[PDB]
Amino acid sequence: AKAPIRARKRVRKQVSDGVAHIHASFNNTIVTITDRQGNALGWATAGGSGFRGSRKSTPFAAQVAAERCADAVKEYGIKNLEVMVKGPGPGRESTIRALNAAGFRITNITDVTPIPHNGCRPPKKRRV
Amino acid sequence: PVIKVRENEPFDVALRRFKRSCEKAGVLAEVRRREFYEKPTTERKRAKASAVKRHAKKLARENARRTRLY
Amino acid sequence: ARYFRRRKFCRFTAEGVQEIDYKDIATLKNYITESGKIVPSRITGTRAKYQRQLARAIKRARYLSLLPYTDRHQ
Amino acid sequence: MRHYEIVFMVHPDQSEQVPGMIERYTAAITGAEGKIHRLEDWGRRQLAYPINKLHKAHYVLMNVEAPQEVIDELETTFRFNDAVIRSMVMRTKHAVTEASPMVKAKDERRERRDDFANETADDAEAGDSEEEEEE
RNA sequence: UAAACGAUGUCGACUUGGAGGUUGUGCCCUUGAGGCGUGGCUUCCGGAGCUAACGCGUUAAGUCGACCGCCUGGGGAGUAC
Repeated sequence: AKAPIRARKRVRKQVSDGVAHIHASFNNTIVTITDRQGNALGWATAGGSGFRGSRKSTPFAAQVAAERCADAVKEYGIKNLEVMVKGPGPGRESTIRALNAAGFRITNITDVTPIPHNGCRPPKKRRV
Repeated sequence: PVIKVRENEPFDVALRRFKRSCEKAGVLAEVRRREFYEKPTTERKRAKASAVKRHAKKLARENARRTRLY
Repeated sequence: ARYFRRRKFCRFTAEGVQEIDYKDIATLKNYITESGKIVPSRITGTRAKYQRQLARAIKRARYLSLLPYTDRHQ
Repeated sequence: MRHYEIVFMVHPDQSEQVPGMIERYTAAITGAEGKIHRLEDWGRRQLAYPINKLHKAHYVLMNVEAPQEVIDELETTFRFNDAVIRSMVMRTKHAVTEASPMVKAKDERRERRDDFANETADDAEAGDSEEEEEE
């Protein structure tokens, strides 16, 4: 389970605000909102949204999550946001939204997926 | 997987999304997967495959159509 | 043209410099991307002997931190 | 003999300090029978990638002709260092003594143009943010 | 050691072409991401023609010469002595 009569009234840090980060893979999606100094204020995923196994890899979920991430950051008081997006999994404008929705806020879009020059790694997984 | 905006930057009401960016992606891929010396020409690049293919098909279609035959 | 040529300028369609480059940058803007990679010949019709020399450059730059290489740098 | 371009990047910061150190650099090759061809810089800047722990930064070239086995002395002079943060040599087939497109541009760029990146700003400023009297 | 590649020993002349790539280079009522000239290298298609056939085909597996290496059922076997 029940629940209170009630709810909640409340915030907490009231940050106004921040950035958020979306990462996601084949699987799953994690959403973390920061705050800003990098942080976090809330995170969420989705697996944590209750889907779960394989599902947590889906764009539905994630969009759920995020919505949830957010929420959560309602207790941390975002007004708002900017968004950084990573990895080959789900993404998106509808995943942004959700941020948003909630009423936050968001304009922002960027995303920042890592690309090394590479080495470092993947496996030869499985087989073909 | 979202497009960079940022140049602009849309409002919030709004889209975003348009045009997309230089995203998606890199070392991807070798993920999972795997490397080979010549096998990438059918594994992946593909195309070698193609290619005259399309010219083709344009010849075809002329054709067909045309004679239609189609 | 003819005994006249050169001039009459002829082209340079694609590429505008036909050279290695690196002093710059930007002309080399573009032949780079939003994720630090070079632009392939592909897309330009350059070219290539000048693709590459352009890229490189570009390489470089980046190895003089004048252009981005991954993304992240952008 | 080799003929060389030599570009280097100065910590911002030291950008007004290295123009009093050019003797260092000449040097190195004038001791080595080499010569200067380049001396320009460009102002500052932006990098991207920072060098450090700063994104800015001051670009200069000298560049020279160098003896082919004595050039490195100039590389070793930069690296020991610091500041000069970073430097590069190429490469010039006796080349290219002219610069560069940003000096040929100057401005048009800067006035206007633009740039893209950059750091002229910064720098500026710095007049603040920078002050030195020792070496 | 290799499916160590043209799956094709090295060298050289001759014998229909077309289309694409690359590069030293001739000239250019210089126009273009181009036009025509002259060599080197190269990829795809294919005539004559050869080949059991697939295939190869002016970079031959067509037309020819010199020098060199290899073959004479399968299994026993690149195994033993």
